[PDB]
Amino acid sequence: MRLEVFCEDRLGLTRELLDLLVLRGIDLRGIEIDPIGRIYLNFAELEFESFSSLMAEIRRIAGVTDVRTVPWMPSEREHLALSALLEALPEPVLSVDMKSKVDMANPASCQLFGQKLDRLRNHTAAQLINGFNFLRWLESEPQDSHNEHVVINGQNFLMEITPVYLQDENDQHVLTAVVMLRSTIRMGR
Amino acid sequence: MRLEVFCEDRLGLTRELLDLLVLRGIDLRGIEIDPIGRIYLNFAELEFESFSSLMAEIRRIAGVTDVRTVPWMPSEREHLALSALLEALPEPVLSVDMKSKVDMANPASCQLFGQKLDRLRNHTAAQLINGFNFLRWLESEPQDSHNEHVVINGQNFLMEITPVYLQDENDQHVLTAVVMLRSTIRMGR
Repeated sequence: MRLEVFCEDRLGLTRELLDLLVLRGIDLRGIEIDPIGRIYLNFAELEFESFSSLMAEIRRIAGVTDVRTVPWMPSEREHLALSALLEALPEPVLSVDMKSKVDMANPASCQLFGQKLDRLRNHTAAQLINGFNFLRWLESEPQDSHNEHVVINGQNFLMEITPVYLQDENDQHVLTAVVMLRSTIRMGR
Repeated sequence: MRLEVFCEDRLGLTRELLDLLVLRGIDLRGIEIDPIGRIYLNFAELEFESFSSLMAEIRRIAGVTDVRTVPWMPSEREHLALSALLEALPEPVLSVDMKSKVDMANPASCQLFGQKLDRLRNHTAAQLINGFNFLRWLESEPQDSHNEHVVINGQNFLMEITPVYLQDENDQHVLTAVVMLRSTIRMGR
């Protein structure tokens, strides 16, 4: 949850806000400040009730002119736009580290394997996809991308695998051979 | 200027740290807390003599076990790791906003359209790719992905454009018709 607090230029206002979060059982994840007169607050979802009296309570603080909920902290905005677009990808995307452990994985990567992100992230890559040697490839210090054909839950896909940053690991896409043929026909004069 | 402060889990530390910076007149922009027990500070540039005094006084706050400058906030490390996935993707990827203006684009895209990313961002999608009404499709309130065969600089592509989030634009993926056949031909062995 992200709050934006509008306030005048007053001594001690930021402290009195953090005290208030502490009094109320709320553990702070982030606070950002705009010199113009805005304070953003990051903490875990409140239930609706604790939420509304808190807003009211923040508005009573000396120097606060207004509060609202906002979709992101200034710090989150761009990396959330990046995540959104990668999560939107209609087919499986997912990244792995140097130990080939799954890191980033999109919704389709989850639905195909039939599991939520946090279990899926517990896997190395060869545990999820039969037929390829991830760790020996990532050991290979790779230049180019790799294309392999794989079957996953009895389904034909093409898997492409590309190194990431020096070698901080790799990311890879999967495309259904069946979806490709249906979709290259999405032209029929 | 960014610091990382390691600290024991003691009541009042974060706020005492905030009081310190308020009092030294430090132009604090951001704090991020690491669920472990690490606090990151982002503030405007200090002269060297003050940065030093600051870091010295911080290391003497009770319960602080260390302080060090760091190149990035966690949010910024996250942004970097997501930019790196996007930029590694072998084939063109871009996103566009609700006016179909280009927001992000990977190097594969910069290379295709022959423009550095800065300039790519000046263009609507229909200024870069013929044979698709991007803006019209955006105003359709699309739910589903769309595939279109497009020709870009005389090279044939299958184009999949997908809607992003609570409609904020779209993700575009272009795959060469020819690399696909080559890959599905290789898949035969």
